[PDB]
Amino acid sequence: MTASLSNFIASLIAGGVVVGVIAIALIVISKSDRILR
Amino acid sequence: VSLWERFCAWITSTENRLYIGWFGCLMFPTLLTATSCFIIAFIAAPPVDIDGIREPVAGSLLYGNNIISGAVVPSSNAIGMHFYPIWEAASIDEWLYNGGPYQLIVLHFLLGVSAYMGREWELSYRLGMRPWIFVAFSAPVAAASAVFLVYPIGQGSFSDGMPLGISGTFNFMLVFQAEHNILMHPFHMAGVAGVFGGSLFSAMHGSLVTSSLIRETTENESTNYGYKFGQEEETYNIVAAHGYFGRLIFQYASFNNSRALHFFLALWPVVGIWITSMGISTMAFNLNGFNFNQSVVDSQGRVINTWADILNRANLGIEVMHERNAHNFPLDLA
Amino acid sequence: TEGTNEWFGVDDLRLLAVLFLGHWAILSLWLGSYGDSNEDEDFFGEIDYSAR
Amino acid sequence: MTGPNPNKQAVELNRTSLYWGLLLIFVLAVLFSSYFFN
Amino acid sequence: MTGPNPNKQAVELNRTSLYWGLLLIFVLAVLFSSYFFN
Amino acid sequence: RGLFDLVDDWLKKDRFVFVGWSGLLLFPTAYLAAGGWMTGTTFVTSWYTHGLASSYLEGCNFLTAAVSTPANSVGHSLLLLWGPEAQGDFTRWCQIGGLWTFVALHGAFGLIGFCLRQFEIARLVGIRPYNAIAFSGPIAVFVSVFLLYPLGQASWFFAPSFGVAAIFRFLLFLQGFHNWTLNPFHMMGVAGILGGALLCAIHGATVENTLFEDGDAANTFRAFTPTQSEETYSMVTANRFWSQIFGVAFSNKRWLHFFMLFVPVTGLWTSSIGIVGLALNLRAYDFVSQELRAAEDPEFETFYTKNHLLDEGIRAWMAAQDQPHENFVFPEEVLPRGNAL
Amino acid sequence: MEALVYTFLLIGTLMVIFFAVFFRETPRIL
Amino acid sequence: MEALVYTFLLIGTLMVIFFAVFFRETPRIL
Amino acid sequence: RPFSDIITSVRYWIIHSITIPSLFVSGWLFISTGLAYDVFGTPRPNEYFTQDRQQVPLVNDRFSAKQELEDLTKG
Amino acid sequence: ALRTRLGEILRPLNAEYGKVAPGWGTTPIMGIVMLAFLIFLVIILQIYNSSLIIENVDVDWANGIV
Amino acid sequence: FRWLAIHGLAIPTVFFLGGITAMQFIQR
Amino acid sequence: RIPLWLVGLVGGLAVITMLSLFFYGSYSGLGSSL
Amino acid sequence: MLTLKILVYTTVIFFVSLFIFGFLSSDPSRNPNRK
Amino acid sequence: EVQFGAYLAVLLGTFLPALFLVNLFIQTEARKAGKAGGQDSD
Amino acid sequence: EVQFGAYLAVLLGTFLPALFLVNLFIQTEARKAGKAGGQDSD
Ligand code: CLA
Ligand code: CLA
Ligand SMILES: CC(C)=CCC/C(C)=C/CC/C(C)=C/CC/C(C)=C/CC/C(C)=C/CC/C(C)=C/CC/C(C)=C/CC/C(C)=C/CC/C(C)=C/CC1=CC(=O)C(C)=C(C)C1=O
Ligand SMILES: CC(C)=CCC/C(C)=C\CC/C(C)=C/CC/C(C)=C/CC/C(C)=C/CC/C(C)=C/CC/C(C)=C/CC/C(C)=C/CC/C(C)=C/CC1=CC(=O)C(C)=C(C)C1=O
Ligand SMILES: CCCCCCCCCCCCCCCC(=O)OC[C@H](COP(=O)(O)OC[C@@H](O)CO)OC(=O)CCCCCCCCCCCCCCC
Ligand SMILES: CC1=C(/C=C/C(C)=C/C=C/C(C)=C/C=C/C=C(C)/C=C/C=C(C)/C=C/C2=C(C)CCCC2(C)C)C(C)(C)CCC1
Ligand code: OEX
Ligand SMILES: [Fe+2]
Repeated sequence: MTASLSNFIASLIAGGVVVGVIAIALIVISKSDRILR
Repeated sequence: VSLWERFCAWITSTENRLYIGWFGCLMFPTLLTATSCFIIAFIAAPPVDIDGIREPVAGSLLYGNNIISGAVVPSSNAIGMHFYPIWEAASIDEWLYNGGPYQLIVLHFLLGVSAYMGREWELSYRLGMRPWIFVAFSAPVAAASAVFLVYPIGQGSFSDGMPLGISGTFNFMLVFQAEHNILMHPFHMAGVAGVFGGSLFSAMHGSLVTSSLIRETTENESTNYGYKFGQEEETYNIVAAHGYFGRLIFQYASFNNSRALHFFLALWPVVGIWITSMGISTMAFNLNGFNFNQSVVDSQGRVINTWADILNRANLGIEVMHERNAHNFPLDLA
Repeated sequence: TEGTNEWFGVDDLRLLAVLFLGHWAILSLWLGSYGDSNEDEDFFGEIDYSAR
Repeated sequence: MTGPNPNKQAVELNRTSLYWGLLLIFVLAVLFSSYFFN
Repeated sequence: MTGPNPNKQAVELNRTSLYWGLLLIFVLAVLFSSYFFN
Repeated sequence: RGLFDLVDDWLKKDRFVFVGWSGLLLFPTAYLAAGGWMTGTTFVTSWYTHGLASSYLEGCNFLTAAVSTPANSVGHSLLLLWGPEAQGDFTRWCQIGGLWTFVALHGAFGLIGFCLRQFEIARLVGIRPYNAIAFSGPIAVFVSVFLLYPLGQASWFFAPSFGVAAIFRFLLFLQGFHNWTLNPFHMMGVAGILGGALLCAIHGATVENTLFEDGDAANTFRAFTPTQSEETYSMVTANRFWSQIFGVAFSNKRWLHFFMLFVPVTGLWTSSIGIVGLALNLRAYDFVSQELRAAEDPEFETFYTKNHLLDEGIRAWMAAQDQPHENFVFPEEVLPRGNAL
Repeated sequence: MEALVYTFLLIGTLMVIFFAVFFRETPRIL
Repeated sequence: MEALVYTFLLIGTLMVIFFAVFFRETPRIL
Repeated sequence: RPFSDIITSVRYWIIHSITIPSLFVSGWLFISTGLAYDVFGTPRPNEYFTQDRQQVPLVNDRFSAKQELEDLTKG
Repeated sequence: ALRTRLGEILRPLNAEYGKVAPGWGTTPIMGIVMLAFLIFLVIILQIYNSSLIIENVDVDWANGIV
Repeated sequence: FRWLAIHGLAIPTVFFLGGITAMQFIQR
Repeated sequence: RIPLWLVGLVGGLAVITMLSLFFYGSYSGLGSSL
Repeated sequence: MLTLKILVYTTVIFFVSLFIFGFLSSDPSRNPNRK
Repeated sequence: EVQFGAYLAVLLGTFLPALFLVNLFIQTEARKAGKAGGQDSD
Repeated sequence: EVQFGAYLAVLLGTFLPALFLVNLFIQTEARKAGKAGGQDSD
């Protein structure tokens, strides 16, 4: 609700999408590059 | 049959406990005299006029010192570069006052270390070894002769030589910083890279052998007892440690050759200390390191400070305080 | 007298008789085996294994 | 009491590792004495 | 060297004689301390 | 089978650079510590924090450039880009010295992520993990100098800046103000660094000089195939050499190569203990028996009391320009000069 | 009185160097 | 400072009395 | 594909004969157009000192440090 | 193998050894707690560092009641 | 594909060297 | 196909044009103390 | 002091002469290859 | 005022001879465990 | 003036750990003489 508290939760959301776009890209490519049995 | 041949057969015998050799004919008398005078001069030796201003600096244990502060003091500024043996001193009391035993220890040290180096050659000849361990030992011989011999020569006095002690070493390093700026000199830079690199590749090679040891013991006894001495089987999977470091950085940065690997461990430090010991040598003749003081200016022309200007103000503090009574004139030419 | 320009530091005459009797006392030992040998015997090696 | 422990082992120290551990203590005694006496 | 000495023996000290010799030293340490500190 | 197994099989696949699980912590954080240093030494100045020039835009070469520590007014703030100091602005973040904590924090999670890399590769190859334990040595020097040393001090300002000459003043700042060379923890650290460089120069030069004849060529590097079971150098000869030169020698290759691990690493652990004791200003500054005697006897001089007068020159002369935040205005007449210098 | 301890540490260190060189456990093949 | 040594000698003496009674080498026939 | 087989191929040098000068000149123009002084806030040689401020500028506040650098960079 | 009276009471606490829940189990419940406890440590550090300012929370030596 | 592995390190490096050659010709 | 030693030649003298350019601007421009 | 000095030049050129006449004593032939 | 060399007299008069008598007991039990041949001889 | 508790620090810092390392060597040689069964095992 302050300047410092509102900016921190926005960084927490921004810290979620940085983990997110790495994770979402990693699941999709792990489907295509599976190893033959 | 002759007396000389029965003496050459003994002095070059590898069947002795310690190989003596022909270099030991002048290694052992030199280093035992450098030793037996060092133990006496470190324990019981009166104070020494080092600055030549008749202000005697205590350096031994009986005159109130410890392991850290006690030191064999270098010879006087009054003597300087002159050879000062015992018989050219008219009493031992006049010898010990003016920095006597610093020249007796150092000159019998540099002869005994340059003979210990040739002795490492000689036994490699008589044992069938390829010869060049003594070339690797040239790197501390270069550095010992740089601070005890070459730096007193170019500065013109043994009083600028290195004090044989522990606190005397740091008196030597700091005064050498203010007067020569060794840290900016690229040969101290090339040997910090020699011993940081040397301690890297030591602990990097010693870990990859110890990582890939083969099972020869149980979990109760020691790891080291899986090596029987003189065995002919290889004691670690070298393909395993190659595949590890071949994935830890990348594939092409790994030595599969163990001979070229064990050569690079000998190259990197020794070349780093050859280059460094010729940093003290070229700074013995006042060819100092870099000097970037007042190098960055604005368009107005005012000096903008850098990190070298902060480093300069540390050098100016040691320069105006070293040998605080010995100077009389505005420039430390010595 | 330190900075005198005297040969091998030989200040007095007595120190010469020390030097000559040091090199010669071992030279005479050395000639007891390697002296009185044939000075005319060669080899086409890099290194000679002639005798004691 | 109860029975004898099957986890009894023996302790070893060869002559090599004696001289390491002696020299380790004396060199640490040389180094740290000057500071302790102050 | 020469051969192995046939006069090698072994030294023994049972658990009984340990406690005698420990108590001997501590009681002599209790007794003579007060005089040494003076 | 599952979703976790497909991701586990993809990361551990043989490829050019091994990624693994630990590459998700290493490769983002190490790329930004390195790139934060190359940017900060090229573009970002130190004109507002220290009052220096530490960039390539400002004429500094490779030696006098640095990523510099922030101001003393910042204190120990983490200086987040979104934080109360920078407030989202990139340009004001760089001028306060925000890249330095950016380098140090993402660098500290690179050394975490690189040591986890050495546990992961050793488990897949199937070896003992002594590389990851020897690398804990350099972790204890980064943490206890770049992190634990400014935390005990007044702010991040008293930390080493990430530049070549900026380390060099930190070497000089630590002698005058702390007497770091007198500390027995540096003395046990120099014994490991110069002792570790000693061991690889000997083991380098003894293996290479007891090699066997495995070929007719004069080059001995050619005569080694990697998968051979015969040892390539005579251990019995090398023992017989050093037993007569030096008097005592290794008779155990397993003990030798372990001893090449113990000596360099312990010098980084013992020297790391002392620098934690200088965050608290618990320095080995003086021998009081030397100091009480030199006060009562104005003739007693050692080399040790000579080093204190060299430290008054470091404490007085550089501290005016060292700490511009404190505004030391020294007169000319308080600065300790010697005679005629 | 103080320097007596320093001397005993130094010559005591040189004792265990003497015993390590001459009374070393001599390594043997087989 | 002086009485600390006397106390350590006394309770140290009572330790070896404790170990001698309870951890004694129990004598056995045959 | 092996690395040394890539850089000796012609098709490699077809692509990277355009991309390297188009990226090196963009690193030139990033400096010569005066853009790098404004992104990173580095002083030009004209503007270390100003007409008013003749001393060394320092930040002297924890929380208004952004506002104080708005002061010291206008003149 | 010596039955004691206190050993008989505690015996059902040690009688299980190595029974597991088959599968992934309560592992995704744990990670949501660990993600939460990571955010908790970040917040109370930034309060302490004065890099996260909360209204009517001042990190300074306060008058505890005497 | 390894085009993302090299060019994350080489595309910056040529860009900064485009700036370091420009700073040699900048004067006061 | 290009011979590999031609590649190391052209890139190798390209580095010398980069390095000696950096030692040039130690004596001119900024940081030269002129 | 001129009595000590005599004693040193004895001891120096005793061992220096053992060094000089050591390598003149067919010293390359003292190897484990042959003789 | 006490004599400061008495701390060295007592605490080495305790420890040095008492640590001696411990050693003769430990090697006594090691020889008995050495001959016995089971689980501890090695 | 030196600290009189430093004599107790050094001389017990020498003797107590160094007499410890002697004991581990004496019982090592006793176990080796214990198993060997000749003239010294007892
Ligand atoms: C995985 C790699 C990694 C790691 C470990 C870090 C670590 C760090 N970075 Mg960094 N960074 C990274 C990658 C990484 N970074 C990348 C790729 C970039 C480029 C964009 C940056 C750019 C960057 C900047 C610009 C800054 C940092 C900063 C920091 C530090 C503080 C950040 C903080 O407080 O976290 C807060 C965030 C978290 C604790 C994340 C927690 C996530 C929780 C568990 C889940 C959140 C879920 C959420 C509530 C719901 C989301 C919903 C949505 C997904 C739909 C910290 C050391 C700051 C710094 O060091 O200042 C000096 C800073 O200014 N980083
Ligand atoms: C004979 C001289 C000598 C020697 C051998 C040493 C030895 C040592 N000193 Mg010392 N010192 C000396 C003289 C000496 N000193 C003198 C005269 C002074 C002046 C008073 C000092 C002042 C001094 C200080 C002030 C400090 C030391 C420290 C140290 C230790 C070095 C720390 C280290 O290994 O860093 C090696 C570096 C690391 C381990 C950091 C980690 C390295 C990372 C992993 C590298 C990652 C790079 C990565 C690949 C990315 C690179 C690419 C990128 C660039 C693009 C070591 C014990 C330091 C210390 O004690 O620290 C504990 C320390 O702080 N010394
Ligand atoms: C798509 C989006 C979002 C856009 C953004 C773009 C983007 C994705 C960018 C990200 C890309 C990114 C930055 C990734 C790159 C990854 C990367 C490389 C990051 C790390 C950063 C970095 C600074 C790395 C460089 C540092 C590095 C690792 C250097 C390696 C050093 C090196 C080559 C050392 C070799 C030394 C050496 C010769 C050692 C051998 C000698 C030695 C004694 C070893 C011991 C030994 C060796 C053996 O061999 C064997 C046998 C045995 C017995 C043995 O004892
Ligand atoms: C008597 C007088 C008057 C003395 C006064 C002296 C005085 C002024 C003070 C000195 C006091 C003093 C000694 C202070 C030291 C204090 C100090 C620095 C303490 C260090 C203490 C310590 C705990 C340090 C921690 C770091 C540490 C563990 C370092 C150890 C360094 C060290 C011992 C390294 C060993 C070096 C060593 C000699 C190795 C070479 C081994 C060698 C013979 C190789 C043999 C060999 C090699 C092969 O490769 C192969 C293949 C074979 C087969 C083989 O055999
Ligand atoms: C005139 C020249 C004649 C030679 C001079 C003799 C001086 C030689 C010094 C003896 C080293 C004794 C240390 C025992 C050490 C000991 O006995 O180790 C014995 C050890 C033999 O190990 P092994 O392979 O037998 O061990 C296999 C397993 O049993 C491991 O336990 O040899 C080494 O590893 C020593 C190599 C490092 C040598 C360390 C030397 C450090 C230098 C000395 C530091 C003290 C100086 C303090 C002065 C104040
Ligand atoms: C900061 C930051 C960032 C960024 C990051 C990155 C992306 C970076 C990168 C960067 C990089 C990564 C950089 C690089 C650089 C490089 C360089 C610039 C190099 C140079 C080089 C040189 C100069 C060298 C030299 C040489 C040669 C060439 C050869 C011979 C040898 C020698 C060594 C001499 C971001 C966005 C996150 C945001 C936040 C902050
Ligand atoms: O004598 Mn020893 O230090 Ca070589 O600089 Mn000049 O001289 Mn003295 O002053 Mn500074
Ligand atoms: Fe090796």
